[PDB]
Amino acid sequence: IVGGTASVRGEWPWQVTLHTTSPTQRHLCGGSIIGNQWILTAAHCFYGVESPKILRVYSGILNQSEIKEDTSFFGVQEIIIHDQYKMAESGYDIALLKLETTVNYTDSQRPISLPSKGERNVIYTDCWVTGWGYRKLRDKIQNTLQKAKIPLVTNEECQKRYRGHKITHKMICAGYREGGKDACKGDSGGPLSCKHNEVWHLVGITSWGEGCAQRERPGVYTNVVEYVDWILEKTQAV
Repeated sequence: IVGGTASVRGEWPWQVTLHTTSPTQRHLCGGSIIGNQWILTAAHCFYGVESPKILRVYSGILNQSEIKEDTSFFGVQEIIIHDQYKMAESGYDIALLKLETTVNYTDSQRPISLPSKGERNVIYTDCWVTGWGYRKLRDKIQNTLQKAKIPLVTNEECQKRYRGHKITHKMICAGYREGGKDACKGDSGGPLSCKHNEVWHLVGITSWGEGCAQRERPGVYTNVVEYVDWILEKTQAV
């Protein structure tokens, strides 16, 4: 996160850090708890991941320093990538992780509500992006979970800023015209969380952008409300 500040412990209790153990253990991406066995994240995070066996999900974390060899984690049973996904910039950048065990909810770890098809009309004015990603374009993963408050921009405006791309209705953009606050490398897969009528909703998933926090280059996020039917289909037992 560029231009953000340190989070308060437990203020984003749906945020997880997804690690890979290959070749040695490191943070791979962010994600969000949406159900007792389910994390919602970005499909592009799984490039070159050939098995869920190398993944570890940690919940209730503020500082990466909390994660040691003796720290409990959730194994991943299954990676479900949207079948239309090809790459982040073409959309469909959404994946589910089915956990091996269920999360016991607590003040430190609990699910975020999905957006309602009914709140598509709502003007979300209280939106935050969070993660352990870079604080500049070439940097490193941060110890403390960062947060930044960022305004949504209309799809028409976002399209004007990305002339070589198609910004579709399945994407949502957020940023300041002057830049300075944005997600960056390592924040991918984490939430864009918006507070409306005293309830937090998972509005976006951090997906892509040109650089980080540049002038006239808003961040691009998966528009989660366009995938609530997909999420329901994929999380039902069969």
